[PDB]
Amino acid sequence: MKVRASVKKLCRNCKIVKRDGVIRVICSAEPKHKQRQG
Amino acid sequence: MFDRYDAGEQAVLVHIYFTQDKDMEDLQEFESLVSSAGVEALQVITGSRKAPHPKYFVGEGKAVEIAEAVKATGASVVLFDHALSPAQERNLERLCECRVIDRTGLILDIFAQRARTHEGKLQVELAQLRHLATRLVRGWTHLERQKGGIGLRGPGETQLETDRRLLRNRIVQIQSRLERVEKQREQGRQSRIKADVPTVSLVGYTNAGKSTLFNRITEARVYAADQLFATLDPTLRRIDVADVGETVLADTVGFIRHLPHDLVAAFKATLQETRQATLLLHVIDAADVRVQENIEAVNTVLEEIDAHEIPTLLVMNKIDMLEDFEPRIDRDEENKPNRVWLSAQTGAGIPQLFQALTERLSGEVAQHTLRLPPQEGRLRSRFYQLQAIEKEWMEEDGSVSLQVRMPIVDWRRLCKQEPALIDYLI
Amino acid sequence: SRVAKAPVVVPAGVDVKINGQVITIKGKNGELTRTLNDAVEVKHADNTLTFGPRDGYADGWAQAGTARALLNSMVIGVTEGFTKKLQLVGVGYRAAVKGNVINLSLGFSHPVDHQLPAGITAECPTQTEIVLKGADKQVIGQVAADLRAYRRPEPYKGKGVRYADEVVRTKEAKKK
Amino acid sequence: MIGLVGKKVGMTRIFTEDGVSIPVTVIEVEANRVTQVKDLANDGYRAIQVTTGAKKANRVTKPEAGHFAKAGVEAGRGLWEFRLAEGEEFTVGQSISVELFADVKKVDVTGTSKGKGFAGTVKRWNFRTQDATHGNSLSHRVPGSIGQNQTPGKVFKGKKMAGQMGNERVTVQSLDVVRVDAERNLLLVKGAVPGATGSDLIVKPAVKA
Amino acid sequence: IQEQTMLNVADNSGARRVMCIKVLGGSHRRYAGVGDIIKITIKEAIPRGKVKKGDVLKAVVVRTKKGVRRPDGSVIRFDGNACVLLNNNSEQPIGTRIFGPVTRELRSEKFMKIISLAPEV
RNA sequence: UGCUGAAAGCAUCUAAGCACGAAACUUGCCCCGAGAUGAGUUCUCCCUGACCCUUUAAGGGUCCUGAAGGAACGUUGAAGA
RNA sequence: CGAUGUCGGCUCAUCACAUCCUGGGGCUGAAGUAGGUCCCAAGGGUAUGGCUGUUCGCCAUUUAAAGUGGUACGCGAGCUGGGUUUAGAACGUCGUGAGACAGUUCGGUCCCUAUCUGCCGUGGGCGCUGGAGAACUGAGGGGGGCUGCUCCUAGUACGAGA
RNA sequence: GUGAAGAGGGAAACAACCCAGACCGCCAGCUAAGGUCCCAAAGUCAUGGUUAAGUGGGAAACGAUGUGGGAAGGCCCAGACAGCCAGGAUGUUGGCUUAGAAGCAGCCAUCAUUUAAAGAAAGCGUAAUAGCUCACUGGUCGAGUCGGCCUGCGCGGAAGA
Ligand SMILES: Nc1nc2c(ncn2[C@@H]2O[C@H](COP(=O)(O)OP(=O)(O)NP(=O)(O)O)[C@@H](O)[C@H]2O)c(=O)[nH]1
Ligand SMILES: [Mg+2]
Repeated sequence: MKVRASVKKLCRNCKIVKRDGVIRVICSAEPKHKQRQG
Repeated sequence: MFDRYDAGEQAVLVHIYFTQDKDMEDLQEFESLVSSAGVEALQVITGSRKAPHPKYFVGEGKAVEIAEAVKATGASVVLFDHALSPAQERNLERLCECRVIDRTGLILDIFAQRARTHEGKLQVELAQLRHLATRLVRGWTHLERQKGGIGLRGPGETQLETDRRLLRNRIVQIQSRLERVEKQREQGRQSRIKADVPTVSLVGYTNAGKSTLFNRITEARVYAADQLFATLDPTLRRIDVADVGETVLADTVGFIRHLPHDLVAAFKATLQETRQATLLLHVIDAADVRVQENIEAVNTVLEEIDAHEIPTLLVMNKIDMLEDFEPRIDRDEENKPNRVWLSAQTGAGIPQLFQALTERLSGEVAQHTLRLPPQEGRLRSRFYQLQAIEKEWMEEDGSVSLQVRMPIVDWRRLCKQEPALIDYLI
Repeated sequence: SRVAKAPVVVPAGVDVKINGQVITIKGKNGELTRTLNDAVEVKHADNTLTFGPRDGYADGWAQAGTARALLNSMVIGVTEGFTKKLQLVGVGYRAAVKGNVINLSLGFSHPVDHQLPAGITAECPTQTEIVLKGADKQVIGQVAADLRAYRRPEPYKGKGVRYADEVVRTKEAKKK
Repeated sequence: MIGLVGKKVGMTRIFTEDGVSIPVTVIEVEANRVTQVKDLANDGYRAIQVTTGAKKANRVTKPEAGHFAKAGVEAGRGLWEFRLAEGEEFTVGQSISVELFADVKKVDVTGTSKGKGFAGTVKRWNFRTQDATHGNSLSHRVPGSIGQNQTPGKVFKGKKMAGQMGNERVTVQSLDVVRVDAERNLLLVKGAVPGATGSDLIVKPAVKA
Repeated sequence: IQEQTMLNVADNSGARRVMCIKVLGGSHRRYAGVGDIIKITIKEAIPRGKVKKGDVLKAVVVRTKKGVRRPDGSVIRFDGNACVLLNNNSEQPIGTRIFGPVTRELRSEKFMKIISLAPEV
């Protein structure tokens, strides 16, 4: 994963989510897509 | 101070092969330096038969001549082949007006005009840095004259010694950034841990056709032209081999006589691939009389960069011009540090290159003639899956005979995973 | 919103019992109240389980629909149980039951044991498998994975407890 | 559990059959008696006061003796405390002693350590010597660099300097019991006890075990 | 022991006296050495064993001027400081033969090869 | 990293509400510590005399009492400038 | 500029966290071995020698680690005086010269008994509502915090092997 | 334009900002900028709207089912949207490739059929062959549903001695 200040997405299964204040987002294509703290 | 000196200007050129003992650059290869530099060539001033001087490198009179030649023909710069110590440039400047540059700063200038990858950027500007750090040292004089000559209260350490430390800090800084880099490409090299790691590397002068052979062997896009620095940046692409299938390739930059010291020191990152490389493929030109020398040129740097212990494979490329021979195997011995008969732009010589190679890297050719009864779809499977059946011949009642030749690690991953009661492979 | 206003309907065997915000839920074997209700004025009638936001809350149908989903889960709980097939696989591994403690074997020197909080029990059709059975739909699966937690199965051969069937990542890079 | 007030009477060298030579401090454990009990009604903490040793029976004062009136009088050289509520014990004095530990393993031990009076640095702590050659004018053994120039223009309160040392309470936490001895009220402990000869030591069991 | 400090080679293999240079183990152990291995520079030599001038090597203490505690108030003291040369890699005694008796206190590991090949404790 | 779980019928580690979670956090050890001007606890022990005038939260004065306890000095200390 | 003593070392620490290890996690081109990054983390801890005035840098051998940087480039009313900048003299070199040079070498004086502050100990006065004498509780404060290496688990899970 | 050479009040402390040019007294009054829960002078003033962060009370390119506001546009009671019931087709495993390729080693063609429906194909799988899911639709269920645009006010970016 990363903390890329820009987030976007990396598959079609990717989906933005809120958790806590933090803007998480995940896929399942590969986990590595896990953007967050954008 | 990452600053660049321009290439592409009018120049009084001065050169002297005519020194008598070290010799070097008939001129023409230096002219090529000039050429790919894009220098606005003007005239070729040349001196005579001298040992090098504490003076103005060359002789007094000729020096005066080049000075005047500048002042009249209006050269933008006194290019001056063959290296000098900074004061030499200094006294030379007193007799001129313009920037002077030795062979070195030329080569750096062109080098930097060629930089495109960020890696190349750092190692370049590094070489630029280390080089210029020396030359700056006399230049205090003006700066001193304006300074007043006494009144250094506060500092004990003298100025410019200060500046010396500055550039030291630059240096360490640069390499510092270089660190994570070599680590990077090294992380790429962790893949070189997999046991199945053929790893060739090519070598020669620039215009050793390196780009070309690499082209045809790879079916890949690597441009090639008369100019020096016809390649920059290492370049990976995989290739076939009869006995390890996969086979990583990475082109190196082409060489010259007397390539700069600190260049290499910055350049160890780029060549860090060469070191590990399991085999030094070495193309050589076939048109130049320069032949021997170039080998002697190449050997030079090979020495300083280790791994000249590596087995090598010469390719007398550029057989086209010569019609040297039909392309052939050329066992120097059973050992094969072989000469190979090529003209890369035609590249007609390849199959012998690969075949000879096929001899040169292995360690298990006990082949087996495998067989099964209707239970072989899985065999054909594995064989296409990994490397090769040598031969597929089906036969009665689904009993089917085959021949296969693999390196042993295969033999045991196979003997393990499969029941291998088929037991022709061990 | 959707289900949030969908009535729950109380099954005849089951006995719902409103008491303040919470609702005791005696049943076929379950009998509790996971629910607690900050806002929504959920209420019994014939079987009628009222919802819809009460005052002002914004959490309105959120919390409410949540409440339905809960009790509706809950009553189904007081009917019966839930999470199962909490499998483990790979060589040398095994598991067992006793009392409420559960054996597990994962290459560790110390034997793997944890004891269930009640409302759920288990069984061993094989050491390979632990079947679970709990009155209330949350805690059972939660703790089930919490049982998995000791060893999230390893990608390169799937060793490690695997919660339910659950196809997982399966890469084969940097091997031999 | 509880400790007792005994005292130092000379370090020695006891032997086994291996005779490895366990260094062995010896604390005498005289019989105690309970000066008073406290409870969670009068006082904040369920507790037992005690004493041991003896005065000259004129050395005592009545306000002291009046406390000694109650729960009888062993006389003593002072009082000592034991907070407790897991445990339980008599208003009347103990006669108990070494037996309490006859089982136990690690006594705690705590003492005052011989006073060294005012003392130099490199002894209140461990400052290095500054050099005494090659110069070092006027300062062969000196307090180092305190402060740090401008900055908050003040000096902190860590980093001591010349000052008091010794004559001070200090535990040693864990200490093994070599051997309880009902014999002569002896009590045998390994290593050594801070506290000068002829002065008392508390000796409660292990705590940091 | 310690820094510098002359040492008598114990083994036959060594060529006379040598000097200590680093004390292996620790963040930086001070006054150390009695069985602990330590780095060495040969300074004084003749052809003899496979030892040579100018080399750096691992080694062991076997005899010691400050000597050794032994569990009964014992302090076995010696005269001079015997030492045994060792690969910096293979470790291993380099020596066919010890001279001079040494304590039981050095034993186990290869050192039983030493002391078994070394008369008198 | 989770469970359950809706707002958004599916989702969902979160909105609700539970499960985790570290040399860090607060305890847990030692030392200090009612000037903690919030000046606290328990235990012991002691003094329980008369008269006079002024303003009386007040005494002032006489007279008679001196207690436990404090010391002051001296003997000295592994206590100490 | 009616004077704020300047480089390096030497006693001495102090913080930041933009992490040197150890601590907790995400992914991996994470077989395991290990790394690489990223996140979280400031508790503690984090190389002696050679060479040079050196800081550095280089080198030899270590350790888990040899982290960054701030702090009148922390620290000369604490020292050090090797470099820094005087007068002595010399060399090369520029000057017709006296003279200079950041070109190098030789030699070459460190002052202050502490009022204030804050610092470390350790005191006496008065306080706490008749008076003492010993025992207290914990309102707050500080010290305290590293870790290698060995066998057992087990030649096991890993891997063709190693 | 003030200061210098101008005192007051306010922006916590403030020459150079906003307000205002002190002839001196007065325990009188009203206002200025600026303020009004406490230090602390006066509204816990009225009503309307937003903010969920302590923004306010340090900041960007930039990221996003934050929430207020808006215009318009698409779908639909012939019932969509979400989930749910089932189908997923014959040519034809397209020709080429090749051990094998065929919806998924490729390659280029990729149609014709049937039907509400189904692509020679969106993803998985196989050595390959054959499973597995949507695209497609019937049914189901019963009101809304899917977006882009504009826009106030907020989050993420955002570390110091
Ligand atoms: N006749 C002939 N010309 C050739 C041969 N090989 C290359 N050339 C030509 O000579 C030039 C070589 O270019 P290049 O391959 O870049 O040389 P290089 O050695 O690769 N230089 P660099 O490594 O810097 O790229 C091109 O014009 C190439 O076509 C050859 O075998 N014969
Ligand atoms: Mg090339």
